[PDB]
Amino acid sequence: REIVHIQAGQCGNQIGAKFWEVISDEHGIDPTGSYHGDSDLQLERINVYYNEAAGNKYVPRAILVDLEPGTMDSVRSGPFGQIFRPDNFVFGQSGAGNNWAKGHYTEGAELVDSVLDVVRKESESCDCLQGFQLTHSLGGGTGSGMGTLLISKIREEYPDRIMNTFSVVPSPKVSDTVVEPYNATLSVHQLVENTDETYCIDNEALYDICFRTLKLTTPTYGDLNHLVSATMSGVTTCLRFPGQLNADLRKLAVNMVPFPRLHFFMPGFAPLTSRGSQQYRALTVPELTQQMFDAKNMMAACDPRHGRYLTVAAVFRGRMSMKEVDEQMLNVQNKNSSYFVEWIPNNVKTAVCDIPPRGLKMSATFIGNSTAIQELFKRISEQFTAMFRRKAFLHWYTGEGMDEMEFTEAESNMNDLVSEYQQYQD
Amino acid sequence: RECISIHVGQAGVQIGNACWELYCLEHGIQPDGQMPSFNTFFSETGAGKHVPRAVFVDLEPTVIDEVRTGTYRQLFHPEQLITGKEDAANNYARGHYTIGKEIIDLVLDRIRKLADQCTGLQGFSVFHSFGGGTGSGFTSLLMERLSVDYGKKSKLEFSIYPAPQVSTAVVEPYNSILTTHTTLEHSDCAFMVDNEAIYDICRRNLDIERPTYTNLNRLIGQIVSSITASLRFDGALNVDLTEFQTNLVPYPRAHFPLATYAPVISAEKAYHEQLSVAEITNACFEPANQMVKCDPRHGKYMACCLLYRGDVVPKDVNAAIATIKTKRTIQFVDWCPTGFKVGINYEPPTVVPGGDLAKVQRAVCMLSNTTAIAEAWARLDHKFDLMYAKRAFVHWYVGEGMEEGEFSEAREDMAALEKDYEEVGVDS
Amino acid sequence: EEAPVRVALRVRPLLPKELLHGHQSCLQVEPGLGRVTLGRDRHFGFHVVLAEDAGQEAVYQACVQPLLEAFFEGFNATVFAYGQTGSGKTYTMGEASVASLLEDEQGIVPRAMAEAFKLIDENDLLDCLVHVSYLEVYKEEFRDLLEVGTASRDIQLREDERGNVVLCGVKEVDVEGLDEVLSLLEMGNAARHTGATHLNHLSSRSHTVFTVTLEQRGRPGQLLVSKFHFVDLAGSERVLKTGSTGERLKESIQINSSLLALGNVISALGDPQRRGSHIPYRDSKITRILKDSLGGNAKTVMIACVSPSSSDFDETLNTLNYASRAQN
Ligand SMILES: Nc1nc2c(ncn2[C@@H]2O[C@H](COP(=O)(O)CP(=O)(O)OP(=O)(O)O)[C@@H](O)[C@H]2O)c(=O)[nH]1
Ligand SMILES: Nc1nc2c(ncn2[C@@H]2O[C@H](COP(=O)(O)OP(=O)(O)OP(=O)(O)O)[C@@H](O)[C@H]2O)c(=O)[nH]1
Ligand SMILES: Nc1ncnc2c1ncn2[C@@H]1O[C@H](COP(=O)(O)OP(=O)(O)NP(=O)(O)O)[C@@H](O)[C@H]1O
Ligand SMILES: [Mg+2]
Repeated sequence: REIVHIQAGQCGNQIGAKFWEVISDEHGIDPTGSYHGDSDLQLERINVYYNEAAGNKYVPRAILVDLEPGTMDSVRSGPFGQIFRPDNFVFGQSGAGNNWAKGHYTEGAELVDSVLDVVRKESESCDCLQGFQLTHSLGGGTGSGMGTLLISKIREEYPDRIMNTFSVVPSPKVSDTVVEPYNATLSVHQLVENTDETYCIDNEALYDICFRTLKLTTPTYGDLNHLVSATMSGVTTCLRFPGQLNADLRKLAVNMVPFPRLHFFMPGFAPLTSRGSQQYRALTVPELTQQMFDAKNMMAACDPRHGRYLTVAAVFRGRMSMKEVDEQMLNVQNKNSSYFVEWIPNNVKTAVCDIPPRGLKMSATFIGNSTAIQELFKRISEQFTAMFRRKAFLHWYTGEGMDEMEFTEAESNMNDLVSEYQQYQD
Repeated sequence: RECISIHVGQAGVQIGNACWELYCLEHGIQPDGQMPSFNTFFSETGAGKHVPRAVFVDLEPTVIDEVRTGTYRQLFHPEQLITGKEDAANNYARGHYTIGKEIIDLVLDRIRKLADQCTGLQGFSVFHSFGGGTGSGFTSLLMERLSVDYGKKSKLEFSIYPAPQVSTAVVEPYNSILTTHTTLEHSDCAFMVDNEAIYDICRRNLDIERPTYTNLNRLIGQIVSSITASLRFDGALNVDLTEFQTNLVPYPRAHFPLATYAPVISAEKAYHEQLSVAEITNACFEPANQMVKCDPRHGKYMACCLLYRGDVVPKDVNAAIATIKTKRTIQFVDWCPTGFKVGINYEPPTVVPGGDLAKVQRAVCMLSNTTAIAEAWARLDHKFDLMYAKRAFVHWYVGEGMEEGEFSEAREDMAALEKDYEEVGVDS
Repeated sequence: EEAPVRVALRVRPLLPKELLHGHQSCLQVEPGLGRVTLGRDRHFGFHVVLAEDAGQEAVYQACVQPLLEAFFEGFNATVFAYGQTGSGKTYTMGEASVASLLEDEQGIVPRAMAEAFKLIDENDLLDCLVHVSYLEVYKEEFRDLLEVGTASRDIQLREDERGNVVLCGVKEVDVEGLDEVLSLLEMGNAARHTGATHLNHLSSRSHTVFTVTLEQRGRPGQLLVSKFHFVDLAGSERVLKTGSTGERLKESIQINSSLLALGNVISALGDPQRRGSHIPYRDSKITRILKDSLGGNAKTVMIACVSPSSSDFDETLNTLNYASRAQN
């Protein structure tokens, strides 16, 4: 009944900072560790994301890893940093320089040992571990390499536990460093095997959402990460509270896996509206559905209407009846029958938690798996084949001792993944 | 002469809440457990308190402990609210085989204890689903065990059938079929109900726009009450569950009746009409009030039973029976000359505080074994077909220890069942 | 030019512990016409079937000899041992039985090794050297036999741009004399046993993998090479869901899942009827390491062994159905 959090690489680290802030505000926890809430329901399931320490204090089941001290110092200097206990801030004093080979293969093992020790200790301090959730980058060095190594090791230690993760995928239009496709490929090759499922989010789509739909002109990392955190909180708000149905992760896992190998998902969150328009709208089930279905609200940089949906799960927050939401989903499945696969009747599954998010009377999160996402993997392959053809700056990675064979195998596996998505697509 | 209550799966435990609220309100039992004032549902202590002969079981604690924190926490004994620590996650292998076999023992012991407390066990009721994980496999396992230990005792069940349109699990076909095998194997009389039909009924005849599970569950509780308290409380012509086995079973396999209730009327709709027995009896057979997404007119009828609550004179019952016999296109199979059973109780139906049904001076519940139900099966099978067409999701079950051979044999068994309904439907 | 993979079926002879306990050969072997019936009408067609007591050299000269021949075809040949626990597969490929009393104790492995060496005793013209690899997989993790131990992450599969299987991290031992062969096989068994965890009772827990590697390039240049595999999968204890229960049940569930994965793979060959797309190979290790063994220009045969009783009659049906569509 307890889940352990893991954040690697500056991106995922501050993302989880925002996320823990969200959860703390949820359960009414002060930035000092004292409880200040209104309902016992904030406390009833506090175990899922906290342990208890004397003085009525609560510790997040948190572990922070990096290769640079300043990032950890920054997140510690931010609000709710004191809520963390310093016993978990594990880090080196040398960056990986965006080198998967450096982070995963050679330099990482040092911090890997200690962090794995901490994982063991914290897990066994709890009663019944449910699973793990990760937050890191796929184009950078640390959050990719050490993330992969650590998740592999944990899966070795716990063969049957729930392994889910959120990882940011690069986009051609926001690419930062040339080594992006290589890290992407290796991270993907490891995730597709050592993990049960994954979520894909891109700064491009986030930029679009905050820019247009929130009518914001100066989008900071804060709001993008804020939305990601809202999604992550939604995906488990069902578990954290009494509800009607489907509060569990493994439930969603077996619901969303039409085949073992195809476990990539795009998330979506609603309602999202700039404050200027919030005086107009009427938050109902049809409105929420029209928001979530629209490709303009997909956290992944892929227009689903080019592919067809395989599986869809929708979780709702607030006081709502069943009949409305189910007939709404039925109508949705009807009007857009082209974007669904006949393989499964009723491609949509639902879940309803009884607690609304603070500020909105109701809300909705959506998770989808459709072959359309395969196009983004082309964004890797081509770029990959664009550089690997010339062996462009391959020398950096050869130095750490990784062979061409590994890139070759990863590329072949990615090809296989694309081919299987195209198989099931028709 | 006592009964046992079992609630497995989330729908089951919600049903339990509903029916127990209804009971305590039927007999002035304040939610504290006290009754400042009918002991087949409750065992009584010398303190003036009463305990319901019931058990609640599900592998995920949340709903159970919610019950433990609701109003009625003092009505139940902590020995009863048995819970696991990891749910079945919509997987027959997990609930039936992988996990539930680690809770089955304690609940079995509690059932056996409740039996020893009872003097004459007339039978028990079961409530669960065909779609959810916990309420699917674990239920099959428990039924298997009880059929080994007790046997001749009556085994009554209420399965919440997954609707063709409204659905909550990708594997609803799988769980449904795997449970269908076992309920053919060991159940006695199945009253499967669909959500959609209840939705239509309430949105049209009860006049609600936004039906919540509370309303459907209150309806189902009303149903089971009119079924059993009609005999536990005194009446005119008590017709026991054993007479149910006699009447509603034309053959050891044709034991799948459908349940219907009337009237379903709002407060305002209650006036602007005076309700005779004739009108309600006519209403009982319209498909718009049938609790299964199925067409009775299309199918043919084999057996029918009507139980009444309130003020009823047998002569008007005879009149209405003659009208129904002569008017409708109800094809009674020649293998039945007359399959009408009638039961009358004097206890008027009670209204739940804050409920959605107006108080009526007389009400009817109708049970009917008819071939039309076969329709529904085909749908699932066809749906199941497509899934088994690619063996999607099957990894999750072999990954938990099931055999595709079991899928095949289960499909063949369900095919045998529906084809047998077709055959016995064939007149000579 | 792919000749569809040939099939071969042998039946195991019963033990009195079943002979006097209601077990009888409900099946009906017919080796002359090459077919097997079950019950009274389930005549199935196999171009090669075997008796219940055909010698190890008998089954050898039956099927292995064409494989020893085509070993120099410059294209890989393979064979797999399929079926249930206690189904003689260890005895079928004839290994892990080191007594040398009558050479019917040990079968395919030592016989094939000796015959290969004797074919080397006569021809030593070109540049052609052969080594071997002999590992195990269990709990979907790798553990070599020739190696005493190594973390899973090291020993790995690899796929070249040419699209061929490669194995990294495994310990390599080249073969030069048959004594070396027998000793290494003995120690490999003795450092794995019926399984990684030896077994409850001495029969078929894990999946044992082996490979003979000899290059005879297309004639310093065009490297057209034929290799060979000795793969013995574990048992398929299906009806014993009521049997192995608890920790042993979890032990067996993973191998069961892998077997069903392989069955799903092989199924999609003779069934392109509805949208005949590509084959899902990379799902599991076994499927990966055998992908090369199917289609294209690689040569392969198969062997299955069932029990005479109608206890696992259903499992006989399953095996027969799987081996039926084994065309290509
Ligand atoms: N949506 C957001 N994306 C971010 C944010 N900060 C960084 N990023 C993305 O993540 C990438 C950089 O993240 P990291 O520094 O954690 C990559 P990594 O740590 O593995 O490299 P090293 O630190 O050199 O080891 C960068 O390309 C950004 O596109 C943020 O606040 N929000
Ligand atoms: N009649 C009725 N049916 C319900 C209710 N809640 C859920 N269901 C049905 O049961 C299915 C979902 O199962 P739940 O009972 O919500 O969940 P569960 O299987 O009990 O437990 P989990 O699977 O662990 O959530 C849906 O397909 C619904 O049709 C309810 O309050 N009343
Ligand atoms: N065809 C056969 N010839 C000789 N002995 C056999 C035969 N079939 C079964 N046996 C005997 O029955 C036992 C079961 O066979 P076994 O050698 O365990 O193969 P298995 O059950 O497939 N397990 P393993 O091969 O070790 O994975 C063996 O000890 C053999 O001695
Ligand atoms: Mg970084």
